[PDB]
Amino acid sequence: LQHHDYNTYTFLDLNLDLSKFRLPQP
Amino acid sequence: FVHRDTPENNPDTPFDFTPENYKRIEAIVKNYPEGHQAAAVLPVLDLAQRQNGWLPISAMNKVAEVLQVPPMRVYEVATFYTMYNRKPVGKYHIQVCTTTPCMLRDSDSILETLQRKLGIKVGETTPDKLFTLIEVECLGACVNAPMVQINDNYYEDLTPKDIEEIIDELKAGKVPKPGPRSGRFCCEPAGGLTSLTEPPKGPGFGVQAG
Amino acid sequence: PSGEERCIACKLCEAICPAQAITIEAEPRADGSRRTTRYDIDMTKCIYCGFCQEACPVDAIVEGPNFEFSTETHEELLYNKEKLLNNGDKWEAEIAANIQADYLYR
Amino acid sequence: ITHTGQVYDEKDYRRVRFVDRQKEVNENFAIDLIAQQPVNEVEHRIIACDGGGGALGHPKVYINLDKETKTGTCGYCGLQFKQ
Amino acid sequence: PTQYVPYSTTRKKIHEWVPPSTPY
Amino acid sequence: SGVNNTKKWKMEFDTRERWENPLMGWASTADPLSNMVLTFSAKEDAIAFAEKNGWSYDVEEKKVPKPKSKSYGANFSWNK
Amino acid sequence: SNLIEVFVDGQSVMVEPGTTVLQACEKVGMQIPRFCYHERLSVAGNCRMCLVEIEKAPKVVAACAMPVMKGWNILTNSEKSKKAREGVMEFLLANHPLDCPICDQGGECDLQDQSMMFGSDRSRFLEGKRAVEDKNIGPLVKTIMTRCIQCTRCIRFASEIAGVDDLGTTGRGNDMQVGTYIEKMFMSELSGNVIDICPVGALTSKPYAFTARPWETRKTESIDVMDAVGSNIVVSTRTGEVMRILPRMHEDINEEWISDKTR
Amino acid sequence: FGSLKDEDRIFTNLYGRHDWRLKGALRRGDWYKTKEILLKGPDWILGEMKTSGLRGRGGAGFPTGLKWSFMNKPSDGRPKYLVVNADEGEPGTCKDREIMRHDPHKLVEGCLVGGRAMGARAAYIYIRGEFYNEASNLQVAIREAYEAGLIGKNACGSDYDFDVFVVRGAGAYICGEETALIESIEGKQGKPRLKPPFPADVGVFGCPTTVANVETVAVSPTICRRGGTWFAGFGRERNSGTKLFNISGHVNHPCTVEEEMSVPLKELIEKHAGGVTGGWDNLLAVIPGGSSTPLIPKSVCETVLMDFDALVQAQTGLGTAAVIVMDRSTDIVKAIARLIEFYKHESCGQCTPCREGVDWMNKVMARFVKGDARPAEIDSLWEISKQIEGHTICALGDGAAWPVQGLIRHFRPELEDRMQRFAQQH
Ligand SMILES: Cc1cc2nc3c(=O)[nH]c(=O)nc-3n(C[C@H](O)[C@H](O)[C@H](O)COP(=O)(O)O)c2cc1C
Ligand code: SF4
Ligand code: SF4
Ligand code: SF4
Ligand code: SF4
Ligand code: FES
Ligand code: FES
Ligand SMILES: [Zn+2]
Repeated sequence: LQHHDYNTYTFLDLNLDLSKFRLPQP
Repeated sequence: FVHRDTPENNPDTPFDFTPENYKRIEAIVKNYPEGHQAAAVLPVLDLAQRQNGWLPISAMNKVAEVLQVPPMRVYEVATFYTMYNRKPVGKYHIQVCTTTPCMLRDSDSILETLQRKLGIKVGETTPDKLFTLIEVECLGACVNAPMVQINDNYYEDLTPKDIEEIIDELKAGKVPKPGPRSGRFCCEPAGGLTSLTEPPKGPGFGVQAG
Repeated sequence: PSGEERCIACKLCEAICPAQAITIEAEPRADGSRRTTRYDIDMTKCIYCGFCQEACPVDAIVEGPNFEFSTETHEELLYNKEKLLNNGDKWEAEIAANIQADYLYR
Repeated sequence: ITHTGQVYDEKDYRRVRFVDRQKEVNENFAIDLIAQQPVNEVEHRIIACDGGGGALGHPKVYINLDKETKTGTCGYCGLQFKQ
Repeated sequence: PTQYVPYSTTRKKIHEWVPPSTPY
Repeated sequence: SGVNNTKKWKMEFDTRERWENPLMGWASTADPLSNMVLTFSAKEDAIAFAEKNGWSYDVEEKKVPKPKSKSYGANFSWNK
Repeated sequence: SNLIEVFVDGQSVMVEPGTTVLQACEKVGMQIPRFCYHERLSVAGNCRMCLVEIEKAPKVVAACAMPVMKGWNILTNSEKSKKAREGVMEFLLANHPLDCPICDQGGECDLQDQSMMFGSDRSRFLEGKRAVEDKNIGPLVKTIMTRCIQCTRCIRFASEIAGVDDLGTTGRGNDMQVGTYIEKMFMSELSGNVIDICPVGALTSKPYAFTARPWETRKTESIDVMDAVGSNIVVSTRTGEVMRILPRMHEDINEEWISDKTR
Repeated sequence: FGSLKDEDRIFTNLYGRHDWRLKGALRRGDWYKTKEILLKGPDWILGEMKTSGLRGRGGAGFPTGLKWSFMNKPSDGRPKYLVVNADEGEPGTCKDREIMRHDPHKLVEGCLVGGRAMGARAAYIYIRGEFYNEASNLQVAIREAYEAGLIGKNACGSDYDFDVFVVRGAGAYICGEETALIESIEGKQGKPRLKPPFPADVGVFGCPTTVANVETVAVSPTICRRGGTWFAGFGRERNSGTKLFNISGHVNHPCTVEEEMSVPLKELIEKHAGGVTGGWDNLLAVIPGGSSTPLIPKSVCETVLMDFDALVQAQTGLGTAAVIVMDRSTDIVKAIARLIEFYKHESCGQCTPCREGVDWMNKVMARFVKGDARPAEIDSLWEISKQIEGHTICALGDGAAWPVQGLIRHFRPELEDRMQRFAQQH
C-alpha cells in the first residue's frame, strides 16, 4: 500500500534524491 | 483577479522558504536545464503552496525573488492555474468532480450529501476551517466516477454514504483509507479481469527476431 | 427624471448637423462623468432638419413642439446650454408625451 | 453662477450685455441632482442600466458592482449602484 | 390635461501669467 | 492602424488667425483659404498646381514604413 | 535569390522568404483586418481576426503568423475569409460594452471600422455581457478596461518597447483581465504610448478624457522641442487651442512613439 | 474483430496484478532487449514504428513514426528533447492513469527506447499535478531504474545518454496541448503557440522537442520487441494496434480494458466491460473518444466500430477512446451543457473565437436545458459552433464545437420539445 500513504514532499524530496543520478545539465 | 492588499493577505505576512524548503527549491532548479530557472516558477510556487495554503501576495513576490523573474510573471502563473490557492484553504479542502462522466454516474448525488454533512454551502470553508468544499472539474479517474479528491487522497467510486463515513473519519482521527472504497482494485472491471486473467508472460517472451 | 442632464457630449449631434449650427466643447465634470461645458445651437443657422433628434444616442437633444419663439433681437435666437436646458424643463411634459407616441415608429 | 460657473466678470468687456436684461442660468443644477440620487442596491455582481424605459433610455450597459469599495456608476446616468 | 442674453459658458482657455506684485 | 488615409498627397495652405468671438465664444477666422485642402494623386501634379496658381510650395517627401522582419518563431528563442 | 513568388489574388508579388502572409498582402497593397498585430511589436495571434485563405488549403491561416511559402495564392476577399471575419467580429462585439459615445476613441477605433467594413450588420448575442473592474494604472492613462479585447499589445509594448514588464494577463476564460495583479501604477516614460497602441478605447488618456472627438481635430504635423531627439509629432488643434499631441512616424527619429513629457 | 490475446496485450501490469515496481517489471521482462534495440540504431527503431503504422494514442491521430521522424533531422547545436504528457484532462481518460500508476516502468523504457529514436538528450514527463500520488509512483520507478543504470549516461550499458524527469502539472486541461505543455515546462502561462514555428523546430527552450501521449511512448519498446508486424496485424488498415478503451457511465462494470482496436461498439460494452446499464436499448448515445469527440446515437453505434478511420466516416473521433455512455435516463441537453461548462472554466482565453464563443455557447446551452430559448436559436448555435471550429489557435475550440454539433445533429427534435415545453407553461 505504498500508494496509500505518501508525504506532501514525496515528489520533491524524492526528486532531490534523484538529483545525484540526474545527468549533467545542458 | 485583483489583490486588494488586506492586513491578513498582503506582504506584512512575511514569507521565506524553510531552510529545508530552500533546499527543495534548488533541487527543482537543476532538474530544469542549466541557465534556466524561470521554468521552475510553477514547481516552486507549488512548494510555497506546500508551505502554506494561503500563498499570499507576499509569498508570490518571494517566489519571483528566489526565481529572479518579473514578479508579474509569478502572479500570472498563480492566477492561471486552479491548483494554486490565492486565498486561505481549509485543512481538508475536498474537491468534488462534477464533469458529465461523474454526473452521469451520479457525481451530483454525492454533492448534496457532502453539503449537509459539512453543513455548509459549496465553495467555502467550514466555520471550523476544518473542510473546504469546491465543485472542481474532471480530476481524472473517471472509470471510478463518484469521486472526491481530498489533498490528493483521490477517493473513488464513492456512494453518498461512503463520503459521510470518510468525512467522519477526517473529522475524528486521520488518514481515512484514501482510495476507491468499493471492492474493485485501482480500475478493474467490477466483474473481474477479462483483459488478462492468465499469468503474465515472462521476460523475453515471444520477443521478435532482428 | 433624477435630474441629470441627458447629454453625455458624444458630439455626433454636432457631426451630423447639416448647417454647422450646434457647437459643443466638453470636459470631465468633477463627478468624473462626461458633460458639455458649452452647447450652443445657433437657431438662425439651424434649418430644423431633425437629424439631431435622430442622431443622439441618449436622445438628449429633441425637436420640441413649440414653434412660437420669434425674437426681437438676433442674439436671443442664438441659444446656449442654459436656454435649451430651460426650454427642456418647460416643455419636458409634452416632449415626453410626444417621444412616447413616436418611439415605436423610430 | 451657471453650471460651469460662467462669470462674465466686474471687469470683463462682455458683462455689459446683461445690463437691463437678465442672464440665463439654471436652478436644480444637475451637478448635484444625481448626487441626490439614492444608491441602487443590487444582488448580482453585474447589473444593467437601460437608463430606464429601454428605447427611451441610454444604450444599455452592464456595470460591475463587484467591489463595495466603489458603487458602479453608469457613465450615462451617473447613478451609483450599491452592490 | 385633466429678454434672454446669449453668452459663452466655457472657461478661460489660456490663463495668463500675472506679474509679481513684489517690486524688484 | 489603417493606412487608407496615407495614400494620396494633399497640399494644405498655411494656418492663420483663429480669434475667439466675443458674443458666443465660437472660433472666428479671417483666412478664406484655411479649410481648403486639395487632394492630388502624385507629387508632380501637386507641384504643378502651386506653380500655375502662384502659391509658394515646400514639398515633403513621402516617408513609408520600412520593411520589418517578423516571425513568430524568433521570440520563442530563449537564447534571445 | 531569396525571392519567393506568392500570389495575392493572382498578383504574383515576390517576397523574401520569411515574410508573413499579412506582409505579402501589404506589398500588393491589400490590408488584412488586424488586431494584436503591430509592426514593431511581436506577433501574438491572440485576435485571429486576420484569418485568410491560402488557395487549395483546408483551413484558413493566420496572416500575421504563417510565413508565406512558395506559390501559395492568398485569397483575401474570398467567400471564406469573409465568414472568418464576419464571425470573429461577432465575438469581439459580443462581450463589448456599447459606450461608444463614452469611448473617446470614438472615430479612432480600429474595432468599429473593421466591424463597419468587414464585420456584420447585426448582433445575435441575446445573452448577457461581462464587466471588469476599472483600476488605476496611473495619472495619465484611464483604463476603462471592460473595453479590452484581450489583444495583448499592451503587455508586449510594456515589455518589448519599454522595459517595464509589469502589465500582464491574469486568469483564464472570459475573465482574463489584462491589468496589473496588484495595483502598482505603470510609471515609466514611453507610458502614454499604450493609449495610442490599444486600438480599443479601454485605456485612454485621462487629461484628454472628453475634451474633443477626433473628426473635429485639425491635425498639423510638427516637431518635438521638449527633448533633443526631435521626435516627429502631430499637434491636434480644435477651434484654435491644442487638444492633444500624438506621435507621427519617423523611421530614424521617433518610430511611432513619443515621450510622456512631450504629450 | 478485437479479442486480443492476453499475451499480445502490451500493458500486462494493467490493473496492477504484478509488482508495478522493478522486480515485478523484471518478471514482466520489460527491460529485455533494450540494449540491443538501441544498439541496432535510431533508424532501426523508426523502421519498426513505420512498419507498425501506429497512430497517435492521444486525442489527435497522426502516424507516430512520421512525427518522431521529423526531429530525427541532424542537430543544429541545440539539445533535442523528449516531452511525455501524462496529463489527461479529457473526461474518461483514466486510460493513462493506469500505465503511470500501475506500470511506471513500461513508460521509463518507452522513454529511452523513444529517446534514441529522436536522439533526445533528456525526457520530461508532465503528469497532471492533480495526481500527486501518481507522481510518487513513477519517480520511485525512475529512481529504481537509474540505481540499476537502466537510465542515465551510458544508459543500459550503451553509448547513448538519457535523463528522465517528472514535471508537476497544475490542474489545467489545456496544459495538455502540445504547444502549451511546453510553455508550462518553460514556466510561462499555459497558453498554446501557433503551429507555424512547429514544435520540432522551436522546442522547449528553443531546442527541438517532440510530444507523445504516454501510451504512445509506452508501446514503442514492446512494439520494437514484438516487431512492427505483430503490432501491425491487429489493427485495421491505417488503424492498427491495441489501444486502451475506457468505458464510463451507464454500463454495468465500467473499466479500462486494453482490448483490440476495431471493436464493434456494441461488442465492447456487451462482451467486456459491462453491458449498457439497463439494456443495450437503453442507450440514448455513445461518446467514443471523450468529451472533445461528438457523441453518436444508438442506431449508428453497433454498426460502427472503434477505429479512427471508421469513426471519421461516422463524423466522430476515436480521440482518447474514452467511451462515455448515456442511458435513456439522462438529459443530454444538460449532459453536453456541462461539457461546455467544462470548457468555459478551462480554455486559456488567448484566442478571440474560443474565449467569447465557448462562453456564448455555455450561456445558450444553459437556456436550452431550461427550454427558455426559442427553436430558431438552435441552428444559431450551429453557426456559432463552426465559427469557433475553424478559427481557433489550438484544437480545444475545435473540441468545444463538436459536442454542440452532435447534439444538434442527432437530438434536434428533443431540444425543440424542451423549447416547446417552457413555451406551453408560460
Ligand atoms: C485542449 C487540449 C487538451 C489536450 N490534452 C491532452 C492530454 O491531457 N493528454 C494528451 O496526451 N494529449 C492532449 N492533447 C493533445 C496534445 O496536444 C498532443 O497532440 C498529443 O498529446 C500528442 O500525443 P500523440 O501524438 O502521442 O498522440 C490536448 C490537446 C488540446 C487541444
Ligand atoms: S446631444 Fe445627444 S448627441 Fe449631441 S452630444 Fe449630447 S448626447 Fe451626444
Ligand atoms: S472601443 Fe470605444 S468606440 Fe470602439 S467600439 Fe468599443 S466602445 Fe465604441
Ligand atoms: S488594453 Fe488595449 S491593448 Fe492591452 S489588451 Fe486590452 S486592448 Fe489590447
Ligand atoms: S482555443 Fe484559443 S483559447 Fe481555447 S485554448 Fe486553444 S488557444 Fe486558448
Ligand atoms: S470527470 Fe470526474 S474524473 Fe473524469
Ligand atoms: S492580427 Fe492576425 S493574429 Fe492578431
Ligand atoms: Zn444609466
